[PDB]
Amino acid sequence: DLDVCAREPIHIPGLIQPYGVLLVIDPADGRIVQASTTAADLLGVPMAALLGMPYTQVLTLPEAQPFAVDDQPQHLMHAEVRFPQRATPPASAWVAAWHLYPQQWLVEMEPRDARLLDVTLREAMPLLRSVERDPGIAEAAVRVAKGLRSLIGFDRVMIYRFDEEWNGDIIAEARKPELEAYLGLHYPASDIPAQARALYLRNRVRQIADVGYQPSPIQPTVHPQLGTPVDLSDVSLRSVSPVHLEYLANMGVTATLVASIVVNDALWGLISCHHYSPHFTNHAMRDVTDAVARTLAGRIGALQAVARARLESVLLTVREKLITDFNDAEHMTVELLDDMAPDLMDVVDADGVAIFHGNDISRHGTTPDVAALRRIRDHIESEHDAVGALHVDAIGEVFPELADLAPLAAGFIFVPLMPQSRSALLWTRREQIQQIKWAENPQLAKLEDIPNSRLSPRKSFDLWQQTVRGRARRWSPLHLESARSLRVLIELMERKRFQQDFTLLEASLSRLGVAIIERGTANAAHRLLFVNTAFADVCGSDVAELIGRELQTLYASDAPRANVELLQDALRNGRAAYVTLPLQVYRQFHLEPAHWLLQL
Ligand SMILES: */C=C\C1=C(C)C(=O)N/C1=C\C1=NC(=C\c2[nH]c(/C=C3/NC(=O)C(C=C)=C3C)c(C)c2CCC(=O)O)/C(CCC(=O)O)=C1C
Repeated sequence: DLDVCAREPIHIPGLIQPYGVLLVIDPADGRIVQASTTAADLLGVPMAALLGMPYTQVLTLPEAQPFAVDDQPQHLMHAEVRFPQRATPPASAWVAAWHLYPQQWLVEMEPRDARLLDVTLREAMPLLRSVERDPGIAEAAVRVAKGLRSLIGFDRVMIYRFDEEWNGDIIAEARKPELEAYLGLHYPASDIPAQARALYLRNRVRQIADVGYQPSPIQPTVHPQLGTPVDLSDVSLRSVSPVHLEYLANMGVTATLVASIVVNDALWGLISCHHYSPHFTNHAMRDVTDAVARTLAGRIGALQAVARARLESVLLTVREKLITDFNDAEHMTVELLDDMAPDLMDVVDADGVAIFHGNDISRHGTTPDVAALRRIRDHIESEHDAVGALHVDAIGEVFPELADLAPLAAGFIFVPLMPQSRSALLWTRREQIQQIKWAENPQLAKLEDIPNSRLSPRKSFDLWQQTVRGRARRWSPLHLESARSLRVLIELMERKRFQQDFTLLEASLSRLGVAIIERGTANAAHRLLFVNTAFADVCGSDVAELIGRELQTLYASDAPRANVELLQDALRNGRAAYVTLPLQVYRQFHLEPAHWLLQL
């Protein structure tokens, strides 16, 4: 309640959802040791008589049987269950699922079907086949929400995406026109506790048939000879926290079906179905919903793989241009930087870029004012894994003097392009509040609170807005690396500008393994000043991906060693080392001396 519920043990509630029946069985004699209150009317045997009876006397299993487990628990899927002690058979056919653990057996039973018609895999396959051919995550998510709304009959279907902090974003939505649109709403991580999140990942599909259900207590409560509560981590009939029930009741929601979106074994988000009237989702439709979630997750991870590859090639194109369009000599490395500005932003997913050249500042995306850009660099200057670049995700938390610049520079990446020079580069990101899709849902601004409520979508949207205030989406170590490797390449080219300029590079490029190595002037390290195509072919990396790299980064192969110190003493003094060692494959390293001429 209020705060303590963040660490509520929602897996041992001692209650179940009354639409089904649960039994706890002793795996050696088959005696029922514990049972839900709903077991007495279903099996037709009084609760007192039932507790201490073998399951074979009260229920019949024509299909799969329970078997003793030793190591990993086994879970038998839902199959036909009959009741021999009933005076009359039940109105609906019942189905049973087994959760077999080494010392305990759990049998959860529910009706085979709803008062609705069953949707099969065959009816779902066009949706599945379509989701697989969708061009974007947004298209795929919208298609699912609409699809799952038609297949299963839900009033609302929403797609959530979790951020790194586990905050939720309603990226897609499908609903009855009359319903309030929550698309574009974000909620804080605290709204779904870590155990709730863990169970959704574990369960795959989780339902709430009737929010206003009368909880069915597990009786006797604690195991008669072990004294432990029933762990319902795998039981789908598991009761829901009275906090969540209060949330849904305020909303008018009477049923929910939540399915996991698991991308690369991790929880990416969820599919949440909300009904405004009771809705039992049978085992067959739950299996279909599961198959729909797997397909959407499959597509996301595919579109996320294509996206990485796209970015990697864009990054390599800006590196290729930085080396080739610098060799013009009479063209500033800050001038072509201004032309590349949209690609510069893409490489680190920046909302804007500011190119510094003394007092001259050139803004490109969504960046603060020139006076605010001056303030940022000037405050950084006065302050004077391993990346040679300053970055922040919340400007006011690190530099409270610049706190008022959080709307357009909540997060930034600062790289001085020569610390000797007043030339630099500032990538910016706006605060998370700025990114709210008001356009995609004009009703969001107009979204009002539930009066008399302790919990609501309005309260949750406010809480999130409060938590992410003055903070940008965090910079990935990937995006962080790209910026340091750009600063390395820019400064290397800016050092190449005044350190022995020659036509020898053009003569070395023409001929066939060949690379020029800069000494580095007793600091940072010895880098690849220039490289040839054959050198990149033997290495495996690209000509622009290899220029700027370290000499130690070449033989990133740990296995050789032996020498290393013999190569380092020729680097630390400026002499020659004709020692052969492998790279990424065994090749000969022929170093010859300000700059070294290496070939392999
Ligand atoms: C003490 C912790 C909790 C607070 C605070 C609270 O508000 N709920 C808490 C506990 C649980 N939440 C669970 C699931 C859940 N909650 C939400 C919250 C929302 N924020 C929004 O803006 C909206 C809608 C616009 C909602 C619905 C959400 C999205 C979820 C995921 C499930 C769903 O979408 O229906 C749970 C798990 C309950 C269970 O047993 O299934 C707990 C315990």
